[PDB]
This record gives sequence, C-alpha cells and structure tokens, in this order.
Amino acid sequence: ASIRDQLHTIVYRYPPTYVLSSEEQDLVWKFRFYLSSHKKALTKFLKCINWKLEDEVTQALWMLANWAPMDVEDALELLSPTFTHPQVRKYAVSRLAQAPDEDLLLYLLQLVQALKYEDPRHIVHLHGCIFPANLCTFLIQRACTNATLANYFYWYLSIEVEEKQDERAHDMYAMVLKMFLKVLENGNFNLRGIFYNLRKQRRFIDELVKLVKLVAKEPGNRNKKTEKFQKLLAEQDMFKVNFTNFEPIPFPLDPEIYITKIVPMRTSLFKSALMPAKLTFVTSIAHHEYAAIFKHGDDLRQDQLILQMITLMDKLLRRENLDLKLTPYKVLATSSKHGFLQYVDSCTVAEVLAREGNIHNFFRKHHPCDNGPYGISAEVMDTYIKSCAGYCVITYLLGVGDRHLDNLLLTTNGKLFHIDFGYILGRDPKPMPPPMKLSKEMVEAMGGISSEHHHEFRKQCYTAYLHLRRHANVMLNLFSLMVDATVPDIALEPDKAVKKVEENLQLGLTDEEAVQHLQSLLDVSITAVMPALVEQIHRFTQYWR
Amino acid sequence: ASIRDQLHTIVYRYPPTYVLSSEEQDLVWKFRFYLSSHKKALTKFLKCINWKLEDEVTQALWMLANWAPMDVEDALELLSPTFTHPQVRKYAVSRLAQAPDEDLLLYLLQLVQALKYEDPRHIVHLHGCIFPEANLCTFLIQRACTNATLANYFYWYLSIEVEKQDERAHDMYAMVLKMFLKVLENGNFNLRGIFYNLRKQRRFIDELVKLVKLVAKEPGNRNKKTEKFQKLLAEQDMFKVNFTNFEPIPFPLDPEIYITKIVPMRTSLFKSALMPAKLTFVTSIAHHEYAAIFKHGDDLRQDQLILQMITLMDKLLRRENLDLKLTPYKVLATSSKHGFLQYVDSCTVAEVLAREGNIHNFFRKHHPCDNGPYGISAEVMDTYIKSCAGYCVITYLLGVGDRHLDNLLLTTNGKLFHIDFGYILGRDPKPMPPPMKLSKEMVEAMGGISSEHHHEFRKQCYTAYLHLRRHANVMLNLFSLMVDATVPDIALEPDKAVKKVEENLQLGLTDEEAVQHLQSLLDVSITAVMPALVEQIHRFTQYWRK
Ligand SMILES: CC(=O)/N=c1/[nH]c(C)c(-c2ccc(Cl)c(S(=O)(=O)NCCO)c2)s1
Ligand SMILES: CC(=O)/N=c1/[nH]c(C)c(-c2ccc(Cl)c(S(=O)(=O)NCCO)c2)s1
Repeated sequence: ASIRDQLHTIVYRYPPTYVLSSEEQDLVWKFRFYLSSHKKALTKFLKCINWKLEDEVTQALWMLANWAPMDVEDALELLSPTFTHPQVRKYAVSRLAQAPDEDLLLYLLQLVQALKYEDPRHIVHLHGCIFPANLCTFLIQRACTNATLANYFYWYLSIEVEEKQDERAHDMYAMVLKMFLKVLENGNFNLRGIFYNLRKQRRFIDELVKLVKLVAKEPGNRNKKTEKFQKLLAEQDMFKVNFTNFEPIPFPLDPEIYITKIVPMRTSLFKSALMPAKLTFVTSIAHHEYAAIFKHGDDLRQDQLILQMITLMDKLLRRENLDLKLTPYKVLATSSKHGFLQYVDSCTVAEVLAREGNIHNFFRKHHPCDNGPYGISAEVMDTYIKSCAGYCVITYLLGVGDRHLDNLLLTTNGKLFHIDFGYILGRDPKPMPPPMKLSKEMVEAMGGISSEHHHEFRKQCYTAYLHLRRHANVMLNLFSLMVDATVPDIALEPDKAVKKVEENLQLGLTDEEAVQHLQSLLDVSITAVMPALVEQIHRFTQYWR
Repeated sequence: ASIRDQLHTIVYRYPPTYVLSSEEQDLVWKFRFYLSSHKKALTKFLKCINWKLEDEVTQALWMLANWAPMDVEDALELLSPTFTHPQVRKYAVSRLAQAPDEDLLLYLLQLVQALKYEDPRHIVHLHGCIFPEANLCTFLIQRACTNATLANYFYWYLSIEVEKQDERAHDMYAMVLKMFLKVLENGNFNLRGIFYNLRKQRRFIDELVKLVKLVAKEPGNRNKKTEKFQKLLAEQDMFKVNFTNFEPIPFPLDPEIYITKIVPMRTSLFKSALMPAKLTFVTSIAHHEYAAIFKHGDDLRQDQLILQMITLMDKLLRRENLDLKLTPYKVLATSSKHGFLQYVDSCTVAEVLAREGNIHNFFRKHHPCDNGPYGISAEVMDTYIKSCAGYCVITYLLGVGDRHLDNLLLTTNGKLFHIDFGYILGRDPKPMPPPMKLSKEMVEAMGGISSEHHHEFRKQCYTAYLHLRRHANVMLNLFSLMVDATVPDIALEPDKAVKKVEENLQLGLTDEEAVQHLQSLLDVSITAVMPALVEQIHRFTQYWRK
C-alpha cells in the first residue's frame, strides 16, 4: 500500500517524547527489516522492543548496528535515562564522537547531566584504573583534546561538586573531576598546559571573589561602594593576584581570549540591586579591552540554560536562512553564587524612554535617514522588528515570565534582547501573564497596529514559530536531559517541565492551525497593551448596550 | 508555456475587475489570441483593447465572436456602464438569452439598472416601431412575455422607477413600461392574460393603500388601530375591490400563489412607530393560508437588494453544498413607501429572552432530547450554529448595521435570521460598530468559547467565507450595476459602495491569510461581548503598568 507509508511518516518523523506508538510499533517492525528509511526512524524503533525478551534484543542489536547511522540529537535521546541498555548507550556515545567539536560543545551541558544516567560502575571502574567506550571516558578524552572543551567541562563539573540523592550524584561528579584533573596532570605537555591554565583561573576567581566580599562589607550607597572597589583593584598585592597586571589567563567566560590586567577606573557597578561590576580587562593581543560583568550573588545555571537555548534556536533559524539578529551573550557560572556574563553595550529600554521620549527618537538620533521610514535608517527598523519577532517567539516557547523595561534592552543598531531569565516555563511572580510579552512602547516603535512594519513583525513571528516547530526534537531532547537538572524552575516539577515546552510548541496542530493559534496569542497580548484598542473594545461591549 | 502560464492563470481567476497591468493587458494579447481556450480569459481580454485604437477593435470582434462562450455572470459585467461599445452588448444579451428563466429572475433588479446604461436610441427606435411617429430592452420584454412570474417582477420594478440627469433616466424608464404594457395588450391570448393579471394586482394594491391610509388617519392607540383595520377589511363595497373575497389574483410578492381573500380576524399590527400590518391571505387552493406583511412607511429597495444578495449567496453555498440554513424571506416593494414582506414564523431574540431566561431553555422547550448534546436535539443545535455562521459572514461582507436583539429572530426550529436593513455597507447610527455582530446571548447559546459547538460554528464561518470569496465576481458585478440604484446607503458615496464590499472580501489575501483576518474579527467581536474575556484583557494591561 501507499497509505501505510504515510501513517508511518506521521509516526517516525513527528514527535519524540510520545510513548504514543502502541502496537503500530509491531507493524513498524515488519517494514523495519526491509526498510529503515532513516535515522529518525531508528530512534523510534528502539523504544518498543527492549525489556521483554533476550532473543528479541539480539535481533534488535544486530538491526541497530546495520541501521543507517543516527543523527546526533537522537544520540542525546539515547543517553536519556529512559534507555537502560549498555549497548545503546555505547552506540549513542559513538554518534557523539563522530560529531564536530563546536556542536559537541553546545550540548556539553546536557552531556554532564547525561553523566548521571550512565551506569555508576563504569565510573568506579575507571577510577580504579587510574588510581591504586563508556561516555565519561569519552568526555574526558575529548575534553583533553581541546582546551576550550577542557575549560567548560572543568567549570561544569566544579559547579556540581560544591555542597539524599544529591550525595550519590555529587560523589560521582566529584569522582569524575578528580579523574579529569589527574589525567591532565599526567597527560603530556599540552594536557599539563590545560591543567596549569585552569589552576590559574581558579586562583584568579578566588581572589576576585575575596575583593568583591570586601566591597560588600564596606558600607555605602552604590557610588561609595564603587569608588572603594576601584581602590582595591589598584591596591597592589593586598591579594594573591595583583589586579593591575597579571600573568595571562584564558578568560573562563571565553577560553579563546587571554586576559592581562584590569583597568580600575573603567569598572562600574550596576543599577540592579544585587550589584555586579562591569569590569574591563585588557587582552593579551594589542591591549584591546574586553568587558564582562561579574555577579556577586546568584546561581546562573538557569540563565546559562536559557541562553544556550536561545543560541541553539538562533543557529537553527540561521541555517534556514532566518537571521532575527538575536544576541545570545555568553554566561558561565562559576560557583553557584558567582559567575560572569558577557557584556553587550546597550541602553535599557526604560533608560531609553526616560532619556529619549520614545524608541524612535533614540534610533533616529543614532541613525538618521531623512528619507525613510520614520526618519530612521531602514536597516535599523528591520533589525529591530526581527529581534522583536525572534524574542517573542523564543520567550513564548521557553515560557519566559517576569519581563519589563528594566529587563529588555536595546542596542544602537536596533536589536532588542532579553536579560535575567529567572522565571522560566511560565513561572511569573504575578497572577496573570499576557501570553506574549510586548510593551506598549515596543508596539508603538513599530508605528502602531497598522504599519507596514507591524505586518512584517507578525509575518516574521509566524515563520519563526513554524521553523522551530519543525526542529522540535533537539530542544525536547535537551530538556529530556535536564530533568534532574538543578535549575530552579525545572526543580518544582521535574516531569512537567519537558511537557510544558512540548505544549507550547503546539506540535499537534497542523501548520495553518499553529499560525492561527500563535496569531491569537499575539493579538490578545497586543490589545491588552494598547489603550486605543482597549477603549475600542469597551465601545463594542457597549454596542449591545 | 511553463512559467508565464501561472501569472496568466492567476490574472484570469483572481481579480474581479482590474485597472492594473495595462502593460500586462498588452502582454496578454500575444498569448491571449492563442490560448483563447477558456471563457473567463475572454472577459479580461475585452477590457484592454477598446481604450486601444480602432483597427484592432475589428480584429477583437473576430476574436470575440470566436471566443468560448461566457457564463452569464461575466455578461452582467459587460452590460456594465464601463463598456460603452454596441457589439459587446449584443454579445452580453445573447449570453443572457442562454440563461434559464430562474437565473434571469435573480438578476432582474440589476438588469433594470442596466437599462439606465445607454443606448436611448434603442428605446426610441422600438418606441417609433410601436407608435405613430436580440438587443437589450427588446430582450427583457420578449422574455417577460414568455413567462408570467418573470413578467410580474418586471412590471413592479418598472413601476417603481416611474412614480438633473435623474429626470431623463426616469423618462426613459417610463417609455419602457408603456411599451411593455402595449405589447401585452396586442398580445396573443397569454400576453393579454398576464396583462389583465397585472391590472388586477394594481387595482387591488391601491384599494389596500386607501384602506391603510384610513387606518393610519386615526389618532387612537395601536390596539385601537388594529380593530379599525379589521373592520375596514370586513365590509365590502367600501372599495372597488372587496377584501373578504375577490377573484383569484396571483400574489404580487409571489407570482405562483393565487389568493382568494384576506382573512380579517387573523390580521395583526406591528409594534414599530410607523406601523406595519400582518395579513393572512387565503390561497386559491386547498385553503392553504399565506402570511404577508404590508408596510406603509418607506421604500424597501434596500431591503429587497439585501435579500437578493442573501438568496444569491445561499444558492452558491448550497451549490457547493453548504446549507447554512439561511432564511431569505421574499421581499417586494410595490412603490416607494409601500411593500410586501414574506412573513416567516419567528420569535425575536429579545422576545425569546424575556419569555425565556435563555436561548437554550427556548430550544429545550421545543425539541428536548435527554441524550441530546444539551436538553436539545442535535439537529436543532447544528442548524442554529450554521445559521449564525452564515449570518455573521453575510452581515460582515454586507456591512449590515444596527443589529439588536429585536433585529434578529429565532425560529422554534433553530434557524437564526436577521430581519431589518436600514443600515448597510457599514452605515450605523452608532459610532463604533463591532466588525462581527454577536449578542453575548448567542454565544452562550453555543455553550461558550471553550464549548465545541462554538468551535464548529467558527469553522463554519471560515469556510463560508472561503467559498464566498471564490464566487466574488457575481456579487461584484451586481453591485457595479447597482451604482445608480437609488438605495439611500449607496447614494451617499455611490462610487465607493462596491469598493466597501470588495474590502470585506479581502481578495488580496491568500486563503490561509483570509481566514486569519476573519479570525481576528471574530475574536474582537466575541471578547467585547464576553465580560470574562474583557477581565482577562484587563489583567494583562495591568502587567506592564507598575
Ligand atoms: C547597560 C547594560 O546594562 N548593558 C548590559 N548587557 C548585558 C548582557 C547585561 C546583563 C546580563 C545579565 C544580567 Cl543578570 C544582568 S544584571 O544587571 O546583573 N541583573 C538584572 C536583573 O533585572 C545584566 S547588562
Ligand atoms: C416578527 C415576527 O414574528 N415574524 C417576522 N418574519 C419576518 C421576515 C419579519 C419582518 C421583515 C421585515 C420588516 Cl421591515 C419587519 S418590521 O417589523 O415591519 N420592521 C421592524 C421595525 O420597524 C418584519 S417579522
């Protein structure tokens, strides 16, 4: 038949979390031998057979080895806690190895979570071998090959190692890190090198933290505190590291860039309540400054997960040839309670309005074109619309709550981005989120409800939503892996978190239905936002008396 | 060939009238000549060439004469004021000749309008032909005499037109009626029969007009006026025509039915200030009784156009097989300020809501089923949903205004329909009309926005819309012929009227987009109507403030 081919298509090439496939799976089995169309199919096949029969397992194992090779994302699904079997786990690891380093890095965070699911005895044995294949051996081998990987891997392990089930995973992660440092210490010249560099980073942060704690103890309003901060950095050999000069250190935030000194005067502290510094650094090359922020008191693991998410979505959209000019900025955590964040030069939307009446005035000031469209250079408008679309959709998919003018920022080229992703998957302090988050001023920024640009924005949202809908599996698989993740919003209900993103993605609906649905959310949110729209609705209510 | 075809196929199918692509028109020519396969192409083809000079015009007629024959609708487009040329009008009329009588019956209003479009010389020649001293007017006459129902309608449309460039058009209309009547008198027996029938009808109408004038005269309250009315009916010789019995006349509002007499005891009178009367008539056969309304206040030319449009749309939908179970009651205007309306048994919603707290109760009273989706039988519920769907869509395209709960009535059966059309094409006494018209109570009748019936209802509107979009052209041509019509609402911005319906049609949108647009309109209308949805909006507005 031909109908048969299509019912199968819905099943192998639609949803990954679905345990849905039920008996149809048995039907899948028959075609399975004749045609394993694709990799997507392999992931689906694996789900149905395993537990019941040893002989059935033998046939499946042979089937998997023969099978057309799976794509990496599916590999993540395999590393998931759902699949117990060692051979499938090994196969999943083989898939990862084949993948290029940069892609391997993007996932890395999940791979560390994945570590929890890999059997403990592999890890105890490996330890046994080092003191008086399996994935953890794989992560260490790969981590050693590449310095940047070594660096993130080290930072992720260390975040886990500091102070019920916490005990089992902590001992195990601790085991992993000790092994990693010991492999580097022995390794050769390049590995020894990696080890020294980390030693340096660790030392630098500790002193940086010490200085920060002194600043907090010292009393004053922010400015008095900041002046004090400037003074400490300039103070030579109060600290183990001298902040005005040091030996070059690959930035922990970015491993690629060494730093030299810090400039005491260029350091500010932020308006936000928990006060984080901007710092500047010089860099090893040509003296170029870098800045990052550094944050005194918060666990950023949540922020890093969301940013990875935004980075990933952006990568996917870009291959599709959609650039929404999203800015994913680097975060890392250090310890829980400190990290860095990349600094983007921007003005907070609230600052822009306070300081320039409206967004347009501010853009116009930076990029005047007499000729169009708002007396603002066309490209800036374009980037602003695109950033807006990218963010509504991503904020919506990732269920990001708690946005405000302090929260959004702008750039001088136009882009908008978000910040401070403390509320995730629809947690909001408030009782009633709008489903889509657009400030009145942002809508006005587009020249109101009826403008060419507003239409461009909605068109753009639908397209972006549709593309993400298509590339579901990867995000769902990364979330599947973040169940026991120690990200607070996920921690409230582990299970519901994966389900929530799936619900937002709206995979059930047909494409025409999904666009209509999205349109509906945008519309309620925008009507609520505009006052003219609200008075007009009152008028319609009134019309029936 | 390959890529040039798609743009061809788009232009023939997609726009109803286009200024655009004048260079495109000249581009089509080269490949127009050759394809010449399908008729809808022909319509677009004629448009370009005539502004273009004369020697190509004669070539185009050979092209025209040969081209695959048009469907009737495209021809109403050619009778347009837009195309002046005489040979095409022959072609258009030959096209009309082909139409079965029922189709001509539908387009009649528009055809009488098409008379306003020249040539006067055609009328005067025919006048000179029957007086002391095929082609359009002749066609209409010859056609009218062929069939009696056709003749009736033709008479009443002519009749109303005759009762600084308007006077000359009036005068022309007058000649056409007198000719039509003289043809009937000189007629073989059947014509004479039709003629005698028309006379009977008028004599009758005028006696009833007098009677109404006498009932209107009294200062006494409405209840006192009904009583007076009944008495005027019960006494014969009061009028040249006696109302308690007369020789069977074919009902003027519906030609087929014959009426013996009005029944006086059953006569009732309506609430509106200008005070309409409801009359029961006796049919000639089997003592069937037919109810009608006769209205003394205003010309129903507006109301009748709308009902034509509704009937038209219904037919299209049902031809795509969408019984949205509309109820297009018949309307005829006798003259400006008197009319007849098919009465259909109905309870106004406002009435239904006082009589019953809710619409569900009402429906439940008339068709219970314990297993029913609600207390109600499933068929009633489905029909109600459909009727709503049809009516929102139609109201939206038509920019019908003034809807209130007295304006829309409900049948025991469940069909919902709107009755009154004072305000049209977005004219509304009120300043900000909802784009879609739903009573809050109508939505509740669907079981609310989460309820599935509501979802089905919405699905129904979208498809109704999609289909109607497809037969865009027939409506457009009709309205283009109604430009000089004398409906008050067209008259204020007569040129702009057609454009207003065209905006409602959103022809520019692709189908997915169209639906989206309509969805937006539904949404606003419903949210305004529901107090819970406004509350939600209210909390949302609260979010950004602080
Ligand atoms: C002027 C300016 O604020 N430039 C910045 N570019 C970026 C990426 C900033 C940033 C990123 C993350 C965080 Cl967590 C912060 S924060 O100011 O430390 N917390 C804000 C809570 O409302 C600030 S701030
Ligand atoms: C109201 C009722 O019970 N049955 C009816 N069925 C029909 C088609 C009605 C109708 C149609 C057109 C008009 Cl114009 C009217 S009307 O009641 O005469 N005009 C309303 C306010 O002045 C009533 S009324």
